[PDB]
Amino acid sequence: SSFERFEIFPKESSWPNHTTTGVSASCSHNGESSFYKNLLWLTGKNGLYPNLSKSYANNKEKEVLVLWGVHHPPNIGDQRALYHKENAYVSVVSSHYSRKFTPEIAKRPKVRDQEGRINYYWTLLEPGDTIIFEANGNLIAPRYAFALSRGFGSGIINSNA
Amino acid sequence: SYANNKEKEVLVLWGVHHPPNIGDQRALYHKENAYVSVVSSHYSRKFTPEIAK
Amino acid sequence: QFTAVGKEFNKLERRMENLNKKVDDGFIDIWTYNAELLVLLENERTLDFHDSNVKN
Ligand SMILES: *[C@@H]1O[C@H](CO)[C@@H](O)[C@H](O)[C@H]1NC(C)=O
Repeated sequence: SSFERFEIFPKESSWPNHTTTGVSASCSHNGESSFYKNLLWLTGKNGLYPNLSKSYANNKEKEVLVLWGVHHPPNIGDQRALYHKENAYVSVVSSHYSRKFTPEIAKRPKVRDQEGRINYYWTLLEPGDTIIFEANGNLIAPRYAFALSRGFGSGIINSNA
Repeated sequence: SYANNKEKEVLVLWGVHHPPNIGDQRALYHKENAYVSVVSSHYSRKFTPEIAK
Repeated sequence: QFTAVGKEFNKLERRMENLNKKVDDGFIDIWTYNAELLVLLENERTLDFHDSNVKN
């Protein structure tokens, strides 16, 4: 019924000790490497991945849809090069959502010229609620959240008309 | 690792063993704490033995 | 009312998919049988109505 794409974590202020310039070849725009616009790939800056801690309190009088992801490097060498730690975690804590994600490093079949997948998770935040993101690696952090008010529960149509 | 090439769906079964006492685990697998990681493109789980009488 | 009769289920929720399919097929069966029988019976009633008008 009303959809608003807004900044939940502005890249300028939010992450001071992380490069947040990571790009991917599979996500290619005009021949240059690129990445998603609503998510930012975090990476260690100056050779370290400091313990992350972020909080967002909802005050939009609306439900807020938040997307994020967890990165699984293909080999242990990729994890060492990127996040500088063999074992990491991602804790997402809400009033009604709570999960811990652990990277699973494994050699996987090549799709889109990549060897290690990343998983995408989402959550809905109620008005007056707070969501906390913590990690020390493998976090594909949110950039833009989506404040929405649900309407008549419709569906989708696959068509070429 | 097993890569599917049968042009068909493949049903795979496995199991995880929980010894009754810590002595059984020590005798069998020689390690107090173990794990079982099953990783697929759409399936992913880690299992930890739970030893209890 | 406003409804969307299409649902999407993954590969670990086939009981739900078959329950939804059963609901859809049962509704289709009920509506088809009722509509066909109703049309037949009302056609008979309408022809009898015209016959009664002529006889009256
Ligand atoms: C960055 O590191 C400094 C100390 O070097 C610390 O005070 C600050 O909280 C860190 N920022 C984040 C976002 O972790």
